[PDB]
Amino acid sequence: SGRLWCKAIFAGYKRGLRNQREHTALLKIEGVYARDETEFYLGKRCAYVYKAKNNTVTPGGKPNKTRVIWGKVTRAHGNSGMVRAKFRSNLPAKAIGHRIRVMLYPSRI
Amino acid sequence: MKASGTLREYKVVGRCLPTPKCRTPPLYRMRIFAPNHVVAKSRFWYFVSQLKKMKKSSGEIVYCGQVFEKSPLRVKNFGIWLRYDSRSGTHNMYREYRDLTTAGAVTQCYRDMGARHRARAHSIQIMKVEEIAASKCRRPAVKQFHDSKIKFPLPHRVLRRQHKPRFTTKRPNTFF
Amino acid sequence: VSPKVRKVLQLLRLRQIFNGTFVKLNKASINMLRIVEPYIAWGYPNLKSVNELIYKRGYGKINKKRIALTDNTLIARSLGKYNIICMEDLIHEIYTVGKHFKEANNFLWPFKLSSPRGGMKKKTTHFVEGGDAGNREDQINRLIRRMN
Amino acid sequence: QVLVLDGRGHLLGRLAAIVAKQVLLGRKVVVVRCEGINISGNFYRNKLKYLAFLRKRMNTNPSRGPYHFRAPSRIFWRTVRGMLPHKTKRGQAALDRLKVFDGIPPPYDKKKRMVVPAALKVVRLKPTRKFAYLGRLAHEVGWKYQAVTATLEEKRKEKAKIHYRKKKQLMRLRKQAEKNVEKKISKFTDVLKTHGLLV
Amino acid sequence: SHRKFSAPRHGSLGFLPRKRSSRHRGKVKSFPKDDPSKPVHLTAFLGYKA
Amino acid sequence: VFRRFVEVGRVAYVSFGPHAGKLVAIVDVIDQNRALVDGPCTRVRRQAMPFKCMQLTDFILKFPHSARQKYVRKAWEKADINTKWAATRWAKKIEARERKAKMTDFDRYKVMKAKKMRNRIIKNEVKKLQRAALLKAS
Amino acid sequence: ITPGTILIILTGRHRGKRVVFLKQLSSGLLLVTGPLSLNRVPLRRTHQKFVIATSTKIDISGVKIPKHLTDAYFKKKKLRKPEKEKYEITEQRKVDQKAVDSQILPKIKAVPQLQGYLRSVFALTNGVYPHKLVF
RNA sequence: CGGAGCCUCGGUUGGCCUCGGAUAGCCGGUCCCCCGCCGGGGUCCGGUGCGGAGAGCCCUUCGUCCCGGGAAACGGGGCGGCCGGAAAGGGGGCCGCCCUCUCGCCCGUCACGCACCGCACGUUCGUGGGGAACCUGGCGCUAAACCAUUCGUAGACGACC
RNA sequence: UGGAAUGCGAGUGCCUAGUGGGCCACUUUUGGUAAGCAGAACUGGCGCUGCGGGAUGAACCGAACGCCGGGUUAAGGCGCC
Ligand SMILES: [Mg+2]
Ligand SMILES: [Mg+2]
Ligand SMILES: [Mg+2]
Ligand SMILES: [Mg+2]
Ligand SMILES: [Mg+2]
Ligand SMILES: [Mg+2]
Ligand SMILES: [Mg+2]
Ligand SMILES: [Mg+2]
Ligand SMILES: [Mg+2]
Ligand SMILES: [Mg+2]
Ligand SMILES: [Mg+2]
Repeated sequence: SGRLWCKAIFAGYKRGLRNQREHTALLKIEGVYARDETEFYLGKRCAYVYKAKNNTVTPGGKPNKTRVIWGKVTRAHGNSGMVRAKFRSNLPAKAIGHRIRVMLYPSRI
Repeated sequence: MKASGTLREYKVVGRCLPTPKCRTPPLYRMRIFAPNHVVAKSRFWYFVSQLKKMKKSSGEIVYCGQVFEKSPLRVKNFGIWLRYDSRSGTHNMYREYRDLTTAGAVTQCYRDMGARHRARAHSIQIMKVEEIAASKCRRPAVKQFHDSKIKFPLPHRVLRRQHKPRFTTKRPNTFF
Repeated sequence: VSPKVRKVLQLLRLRQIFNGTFVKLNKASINMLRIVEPYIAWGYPNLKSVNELIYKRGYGKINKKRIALTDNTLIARSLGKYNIICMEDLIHEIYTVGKHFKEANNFLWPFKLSSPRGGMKKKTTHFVEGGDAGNREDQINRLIRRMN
Repeated sequence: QVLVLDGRGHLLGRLAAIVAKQVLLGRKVVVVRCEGINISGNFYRNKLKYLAFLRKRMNTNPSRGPYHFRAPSRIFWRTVRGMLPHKTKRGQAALDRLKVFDGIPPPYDKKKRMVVPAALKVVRLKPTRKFAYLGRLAHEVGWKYQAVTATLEEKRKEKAKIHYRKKKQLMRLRKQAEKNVEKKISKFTDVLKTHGLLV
Repeated sequence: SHRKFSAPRHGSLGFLPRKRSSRHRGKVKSFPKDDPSKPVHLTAFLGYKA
Repeated sequence: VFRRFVEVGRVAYVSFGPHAGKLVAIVDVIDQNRALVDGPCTRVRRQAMPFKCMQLTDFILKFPHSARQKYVRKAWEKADINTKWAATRWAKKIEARERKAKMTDFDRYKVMKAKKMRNRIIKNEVKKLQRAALLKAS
Repeated sequence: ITPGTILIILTGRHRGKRVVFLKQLSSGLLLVTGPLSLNRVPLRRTHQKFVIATSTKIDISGVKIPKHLTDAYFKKKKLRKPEKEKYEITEQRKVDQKAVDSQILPKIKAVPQLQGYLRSVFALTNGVYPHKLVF
């Protein structure tokens, strides 16, 4: 067993300077620091994974405190490897600067 | 005119529109250094207007075409005669450049005239461009490359890949 | 917009930003284009531009409505009396400025183009100044590809 | 986990900008030898800049700020604080992810220090330009522990030299060992050379 | 406007705040700088104002 | 202190640009920033090249400044620069890099096994050598 | 993804296990085998979008896969609960596992160290980024 | 100091245990020569687009079984002591032990394990932090602070002596 | 051969509120040393109007507004905030 996802940081939301578009998240991925290295990740699944107080069901498992908001990478962002991600619900602002998981599927290689 | 990108040399031929008095007006030609042809034709009408009782309405462009460099793979010294307006007058200058294409030497002129004199390209009128032999050059910066046994190192080679890696364990080396 | 420019832009039917129209050139129309020079980018379109414009963004003005030209019958019913009965006849009348350019062209609704993909240089100055306004001759085609 | 940086030979502002962004993205950063930091411009004009800063004080109660920290670590810390949204919870949390030190106290003395080539003076300054030392600057605006930091930094370097000599001793043995077992590891060495891990 | 006639301010701002001391027994804020060449000796003492 | 010089015939390694990874010879110097380089035997047309993208090697061909491509190729063959380059430690390190960059997932697994065993044999020997030197002191 | 290609499974209980591709079924799902004796993955269906195809291949050109191994063969059989109900490996499945494995396995062992590769599991580690490495 | 659990808080999903530094110069050997309390200088030899490379290194995990081949044998795992650490101090190495294994590593032979019938929150750090309790063994401890009273070196009251 | 181009459906009648302090900018312009001063012409603005940029701002630059998703832009920008 071992890790099967790439380490990403929830950098912030899509924004100008004084307007915030919370439906899109800007993700920084480890080792991706050019716009041309982001092509592998486009369309990949993203998962903000966290813990809460009340137990919740787990697919293929028994209830625990883990929770996840799913999303996927939609496009690159800027010249330095950032990608825009969209989630089934807008990410909470408390998650900025914290881990976002980037999966290896849907695989295109 | 905005000296956008590398300029090109254009050969522009125009004339007065034929009239009953003169059924065949004489033809005039100009060497135009411009970004594209649409600009090239515009500057032609600006120059011939200054020299002749002519303008776009009472004349036509007979030929606009790019003049290609004849020896793009050979080093040459260029002499450029130009006049420009400063904040407080008009001046004539003679400048020299070392390049492979005459249009490259002219592009160097605009970037250089902007750097050393804050001259925007709308104030610069390139009068003449000639290829000059090494014996006839006047500028010490150009003449020092007329040396058959030229040699020199590259001291203090600055690191240009300064964010790959952004954080590193070893300090860079400037000697090579 | 100054009163004279505003009237000339309505006569060209460019009542909205990034609206497009064909104009057949002559002393009457070239002098109108000079008045609205700061407000327009224009040039000479090639055959491919006329094709892609009318195919992707071609809408007829039928009964004062904007109808997508999804069928040849739409052209034939309105312009058939001038023997324009298919998209190719409509493209031919526009491109060659046929005898019925006026009718075939006014039949087309002003083309609603998108913002130029890749940006502009400077909308506030002429093309020859490194901007966008005025006559850029055949360079209009590069703009049309990025907006069509 | 924690990005440890060496403050020696780095330009104050450039390092802070990179360090400020790292802690906003959630990374823990430790900067050591803040007295080794450099500032472009001659020393005197940099001293004047801080003496002007010292004049800024609430005329009616100087105890109410601004507070003029004299340690090179705190001067750098306040510089990084100037590149953060430090009046929001997000900015203060980022500011808590940075630790700043004069010299190299434990446990960072026995850990590898990274540099930031984009903030290195040798990379960013023409060699003819003058520059200032944050340590000399700080010492001359009221910092009181320049001599002690140097005295303790002199003891650490003597210990580091002993450690290095031991590392060189162990590498000399390693190269000798690779020669003694050259026959027993030949097959495994071709695998590495085949795939570039050994040139 | 400027005050008509000059005069020194009353009191020294270097002794602020003018508050009750936190310590009843006077604290030695600075001992003499040690000189390693002198013989071992003490540098302070306590007495009572008779 | 300087050992390598921008001079006519100097062979440089192109590090970045359209021709990155190739060898060219300095045919002439245009100005402080550009040279006229030629790569007849390495598939580079005669052209202007900034000194920034170059890296001087130790080879120096002999031909007159601005000599046309026939004689630049001629000198390249005489000095056999292509084999001399590939025999340098500089060239070998480039090859070692791209072998490792193109390693397959299975190849990565085989290296881990070979590395794992080689690292154990060496470490065991180093322990014995450490013990050996201890007795000499004792 | 060509027959005999080694795929890395990304999801399910078998995630990270390297398996052997056999063929694509009529529904577009892939047929793979562990083989069961190397990584404990049986004749199993998997989705192509949820695997990473490596560059390592074996020639199973001469392997005869049974024609009754179809989508309907692998489709789950519903189990009714009124306690639970447990899936039971049918005897036909075990027979089919040996039929296919007995041919593929010798071909695996021809390639040196390949069997050990199929026993190992894929994982991402420090400094290893998927976009950089060839599979 | 040496058991089950129950609440609650979160984040995380291998480790790098270190010369000093120069940058118009560096790094490693060589000690054969000169100095010093094994280290410094010189000479000599090697590397220098750093390969004694952070563009790096270390670790690498499916488990077990049978029997072979390489590698170990100076070996792995497990209770007593001595050097060593203070800027914000080491669950490192080493000497003994009575023990405990020839399995750990690499390549093979031989089969097995819920093979849960395509699918998410998997995979550590984790005997994590904090809180109540319940045990269950051993070795240990039996204080102060504030009020009240008194003082007047203090004092609007508090405070202070 | 509805006799230039272009565009556009027009004509017409009753009843009618509020307003009748304005102010700002390019150009032109009177008085004044000048004024964020007083007085004019033209157009456009603010007033009545949000929105992106000019850190901040009635008027500047861009652009005008039903409630949304995706894409692209303007004027402006891209060390960090
Ligand atoms: Mg784009
Ligand atoms: Mg304007
Ligand atoms: Mg003080
Ligand atoms: Mg006075
Ligand atoms: Mg967890
Ligand atoms: Mg006024
Ligand atoms: Mg009002
Ligand atoms: Mg209005
Ligand atoms: Mg408005
Ligand atoms: Mg401003
Ligand atoms: Mg939008």
